[PDB]
Amino acid sequence: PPKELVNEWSLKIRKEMRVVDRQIRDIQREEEKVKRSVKDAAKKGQKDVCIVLAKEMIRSRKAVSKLYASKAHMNSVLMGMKNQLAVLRVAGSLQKSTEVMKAMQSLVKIPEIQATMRELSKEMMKAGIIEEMLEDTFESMDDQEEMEEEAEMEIDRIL
Amino acid sequence: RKTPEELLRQNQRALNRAMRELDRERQKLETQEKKIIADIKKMAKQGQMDAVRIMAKDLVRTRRYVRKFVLMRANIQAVSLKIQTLKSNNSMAQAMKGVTKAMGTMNRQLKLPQIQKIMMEFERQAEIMDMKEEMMNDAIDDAMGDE
Repeated sequence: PPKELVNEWSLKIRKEMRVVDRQIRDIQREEEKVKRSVKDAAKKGQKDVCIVLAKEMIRSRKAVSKLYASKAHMNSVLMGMKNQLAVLRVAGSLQKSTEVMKAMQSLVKIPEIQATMRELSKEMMKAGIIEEMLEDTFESMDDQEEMEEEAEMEIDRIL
Repeated sequence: RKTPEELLRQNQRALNRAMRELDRERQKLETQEKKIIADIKKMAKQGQMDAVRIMAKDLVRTRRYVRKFVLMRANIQAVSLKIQTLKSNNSMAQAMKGVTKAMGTMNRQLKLPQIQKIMMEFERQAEIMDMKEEMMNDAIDDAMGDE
């Protein structure tokens, strides 16, 4: 059973993502600690110390970026695991679908269907010859061109 | 043993449950995506140049995975539609067999020759009746004179 272990380790993935997130937020705490030192060094009349304070700040920013990249990598591998759980479930459902198709095709197959094909074709063929012959012989009895000509004449006096 | 009808009806809502899971593991990712959007929006205020690109990459990853989630969900739908039309095919087959049996046992009582005999007898009787009428009118109308 892969389902519970996938969930089991997903419970640890963001378990460590929260460790990473706290690691991050500590860095912005230190960045806020040092930004006001940059501010004060800017105001105290000599500006060239603020460059070294900025050296500190950009190092902290790089640390933040690296930690965020690590968290993103963790998220990506987690999503891959979830995707593959979905894929395995799809494969199992497809296997069951193949099984039910086997069960249904266990009933009828081509040869009985072909027997029905030819029996229906022959029966309808004889049927059509009987019906057409009957219609022709009943119409071999009374007029066609005349007996149609007054037909619309009968309709004309109705409307 | 289990009847084949039970297997198909079980597979129906089994595939439905698979769609259900796919729905859920989809739904979690839009929440994750909205969290990423909120984070990238709040973080872009202070700039910091680079980490925005990592978050955008993660956003694109989430979109690519919801793509596949929707794709497998659609695949399950096609499988369900096939297994559903399968029993319609079976029903067509059995009804066709029944109508063929009925029509065969029906036209087994009347064939080509005996109806042809009946029909020739009809034509002969119609000949006799029409000859009765035509000459009956003929001799007595021609017996009439001056008109």
